[PDB]
Amino acid sequence: TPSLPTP
Amino acid sequence: TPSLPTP
Amino acid sequence: GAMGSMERASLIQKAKLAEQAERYEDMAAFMKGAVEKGEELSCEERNLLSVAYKNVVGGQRAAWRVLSSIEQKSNKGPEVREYREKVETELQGVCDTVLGLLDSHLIKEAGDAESRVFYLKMKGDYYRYLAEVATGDDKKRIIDSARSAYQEAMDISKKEMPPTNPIRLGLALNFSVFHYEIANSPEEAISLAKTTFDEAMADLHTLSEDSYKDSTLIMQLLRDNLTLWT
Amino acid sequence: GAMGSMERASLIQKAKLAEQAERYEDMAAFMKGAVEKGEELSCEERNLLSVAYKNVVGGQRAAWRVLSSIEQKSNKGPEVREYREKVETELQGVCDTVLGLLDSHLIKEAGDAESRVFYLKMKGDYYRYLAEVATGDDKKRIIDSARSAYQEAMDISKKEMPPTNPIRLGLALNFSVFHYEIANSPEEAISLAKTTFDEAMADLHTLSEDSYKDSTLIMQLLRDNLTLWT
Ligand SMILES: *Cc1ccc(-n2c(-c3ccc(OCCO)cc3)nc3ccccc32)cc1Br
Ligand SMILES: *Cc1ccc(-n2c(-c3ccc(OCCO)cc3)nc3ccccc32)cc1Br
Repeated sequence: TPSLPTP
Repeated sequence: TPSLPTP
Repeated sequence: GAMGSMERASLIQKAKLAEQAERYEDMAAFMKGAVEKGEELSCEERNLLSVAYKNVVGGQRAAWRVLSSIEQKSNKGPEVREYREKVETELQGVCDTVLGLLDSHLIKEAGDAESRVFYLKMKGDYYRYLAEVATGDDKKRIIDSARSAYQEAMDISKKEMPPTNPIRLGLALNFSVFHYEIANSPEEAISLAKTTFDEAMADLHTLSEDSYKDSTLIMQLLRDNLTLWT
Repeated sequence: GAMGSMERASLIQKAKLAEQAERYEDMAAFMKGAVEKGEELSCEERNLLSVAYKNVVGGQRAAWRVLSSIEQKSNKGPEVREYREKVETELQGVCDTVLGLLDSHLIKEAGDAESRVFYLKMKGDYYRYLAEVATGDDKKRIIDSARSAYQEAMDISKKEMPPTNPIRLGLALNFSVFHYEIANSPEEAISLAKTTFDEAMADLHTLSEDSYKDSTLIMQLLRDNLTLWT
């Protein structure tokens, strides 16, 4: 599952 | 200008 | 150590250059040097630290997953396991470095909600990455360390920050991922994401256009996970 | 040094794993270890060496160009120049490492056209990368070293390989780029690309479907450059 992405 | 790419 | 002779301002400047050059290992080393100067970090500096290490460990984690998959399929000689172990140890070392910065002494000096929540979220994240590769006697303790950090962050964020605050939102996103992927608690994960989304939606009316854009970006990630999980 | 205790076969195995994990620095270290075992490299191994170092230096070059552009716009304190210099020195070190492998002792032991051409092409490429960042007393000599390597490779390739051979084609592509970007010789670059393309086209009839696909891929890159340059 996706966590907070980096820019 | 582009040279030979890597795969 | 190695950045001890460079000015704090120069380290921050070079971290920004390294970001533009996509040199994230350098970026992280510069930011580690800046933290080790002993002063508190500003909001922008906190974000530079986070971007640098998240890019470094993100590459390591991706490599680890590739190698772990090959290893699992294999179950030939010791090489897959050895190289998986090599990447794992390097990843563990980066997580320990970040955790060490947080413990010496970023968290203890962080008194404002925004900084304290940010650092505790990071602490949860890096214990989470340690948990992803853990298999020994201390694995439950690693998981609990992540949980404890995220829970302290959540408690402060709920008391001190609006429901739309991007840090509060990102914390909830990542704690929900902890629940789903690490703690074997998908229902808790779904509940947390849903409640976070709904409470943020109800507070959007208070925001400027720019704040709205920031909050809604992260809300969409919550919604994306809810869609995947349900 | 550091790979001295690992079996050659294990180094090659781990280079392939590193490629799958997109760990190109590790890949290059593994391949350096393999070369240092002192045996000749097979075709597949030669390509692993090439992929590893081209990915490493390709990242360095991209970073260098970003930083050089910022530096040029700046012309503030010494930090942009210092960090550009840091990346430059690291890039130079990687080029010197590759050139050292070629000189000690890959080229001298390479007797077949396919291996000798491959290594001399690499020698030209890495001197070319050195030339891209060169500004001192030895810059003309660096450029001539690239030229000399490419020219020896060309002479063998024209004598010993069909015009469609992918190494012959890639060599011509990169030597044409040398002419256009380094030697200030766009007409030579265009001539070389055009003649190479036309001589390959006329030999496609001799190929299998798989060989055809390989040759035409590189011909299309020649054509793409000709389109850009004319
Ligand atoms: C953990 C964390 C949460 C929030 C921020 N952050 C943001 C922000 C980050 C990512 C966003 O969307 C990603 C998907 O498009 C949207 C906003 N904005 C901030 C302003 C001030 C402080 C922190 C902020 C960073 C991080 Br590391
Ligand atoms: C320098 C060099 C030239 C050719 C090869 N190579 C190829 C091959 C490489 C790249 C190709 O297209 C790239 C754009 O799509 C097409 C073919 N095929 C080979 C077979 C055997 C030996 C070398 C080969 C490698 C390199 Br490093």
